[PDB]
Amino acid sequence: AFAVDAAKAYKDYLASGGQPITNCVKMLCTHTGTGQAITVTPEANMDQESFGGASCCLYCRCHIDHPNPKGFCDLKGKYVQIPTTCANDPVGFTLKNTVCTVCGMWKGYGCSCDQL
Amino acid sequence: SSQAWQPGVAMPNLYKMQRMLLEKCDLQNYGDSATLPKGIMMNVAKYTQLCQYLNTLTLAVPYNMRVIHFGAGSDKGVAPGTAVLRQWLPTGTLLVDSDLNDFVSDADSTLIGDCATVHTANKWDLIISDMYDPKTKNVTKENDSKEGFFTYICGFIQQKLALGGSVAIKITEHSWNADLYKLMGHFAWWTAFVTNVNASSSEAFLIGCNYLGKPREQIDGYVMHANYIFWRNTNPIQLSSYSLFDMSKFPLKLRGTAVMSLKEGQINDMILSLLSKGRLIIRENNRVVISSDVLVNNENL
Ligand SMILES: Cn1c(=O)c2c(ncn2[C@@H]2CN(C(=O)[C@@H](N)CC(=O)O)C[C@@H](O)C[C@@]2(C)O)n(C)c1=O
Ligand SMILES: C[S@@+](CC[C@H](N)C(=O)[O-])C[C@H]1O[C@@H](n2cnc3c(N)ncnc32)[C@H](O)[C@@H]1O
Ligand SMILES: [Cl-]
Ligand SMILES: [Cl-]
Ligand SMILES: [Cl-]
Ligand SMILES: [Zn+2]
Ligand SMILES: [Zn+2]
Repeated sequence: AFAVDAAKAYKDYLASGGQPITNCVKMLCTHTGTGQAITVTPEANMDQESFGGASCCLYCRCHIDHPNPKGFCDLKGKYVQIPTTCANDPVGFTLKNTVCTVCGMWKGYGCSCDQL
Repeated sequence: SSQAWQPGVAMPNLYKMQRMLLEKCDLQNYGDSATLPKGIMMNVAKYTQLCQYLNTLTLAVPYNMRVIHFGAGSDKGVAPGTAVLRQWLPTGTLLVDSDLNDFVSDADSTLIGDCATVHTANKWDLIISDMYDPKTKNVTKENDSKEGFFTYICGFIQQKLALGGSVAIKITEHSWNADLYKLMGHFAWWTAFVTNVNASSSEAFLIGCNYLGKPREQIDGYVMHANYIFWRNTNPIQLSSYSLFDMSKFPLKLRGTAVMSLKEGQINDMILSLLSKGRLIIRENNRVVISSDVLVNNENL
């Protein structure tokens, strides 16, 4: 019944003033892309930065199993678009946020499916 | 002049044709650094300009392309170069990378250990190596052709590089190998490319374009490295990050290059001509299987 909870550990470490994980691999791109959250190639728009996925995954970076029962990683081998204002902590951002399964945008950072 | 707006500078042909003696490398702008875009690593910028230059050559780009990347780990535990290669290569390209120490990567498969422990059943369309030991930067000792991972790379090319494939191998003043220069003569074209972001370094990427599996021209590797250092010594390259800001044409073009299985007897001049133009790859198209040799030891008592 014991499983280490790294997501909660990083969240608390952040709340208590810890330096976010560094050396997330930021890509050069046009910044005229679709803006979607996780893509097979950099897709940052004017308000985002594109990163290599594995370097932004808490589980990859910490050498710990992925919460997926299959161990599969949502980020490895892909590229994650981070809002420029949050690019100081890509790992924290991808951890705390969710991708809209309809439009592929970050919930609350581009997803307008719930607007009327 | 306009060199500052290119991704880098390639060794001009006339310098390849000289018979220089090896001298110490003395770069005018040693120690200077280019101004990278905000928050961009040197290695992202370096690999980006490498790929931008590779876009100007006649690379074979088949469906289900196979690329292997040696020396892919940084001291930061991540793989910046691999991330650029995967961005550059067409989506779906099989990308394997390797390094001595553990690192997290976006490659489809990653092998940890000395490159001599890496084995693959299949052949490859593109080999990238950034392998380097900084303890070769000893100026107080003579600068001879190095072996180590260069011996592996030379054999890996001759054994596991598909005809028509290409390579880009990192060298420096002291990190070089004569047989690798000689192997450049087994491609339809070759050069030593210096990225504009790292122009203050004796680093270059030895690029072999379209592998032919036989000597097209005879190259003395000791002379050619001396030729390279002479070029570097007499041609200051202006550090520049200009090309990093235009990525609109960055993706490698999926040329759909044809892949055939052929036998040494069937390689005629029509074939060799197609290979030389980046229009043909020769290898089997089976599944890609790799492995890392593991030494077993019991240290108890
Ligand atoms: C190890 N190594 C070097 O040392 C080196 C070098 N190119 C030039 N040099 C230094 C430069 N130099 C310095 O003082 C530097 N701090 C910066 C500067 O002034 O260029 C003094 C100068 O007399 C010449 C030389 C050779 O000594 N390359 C490629 C290299 O690999
Ligand atoms: C500076 S690093 C590569 C940087 C990396 N390409 C990047 O984009 O950040 C040079 C690498 O060469 C690797 N390497 C060097 N010699 C090797 C050898 N014989 N076998 C396996 N790996 C080697 C080193 O471990 C080292 O990690
Ligand atoms: Cl970490
Ligand atoms: Cl020669
Ligand atoms: Cl063959
Ligand atoms: Zn992961
Ligand atoms: Zn949505």
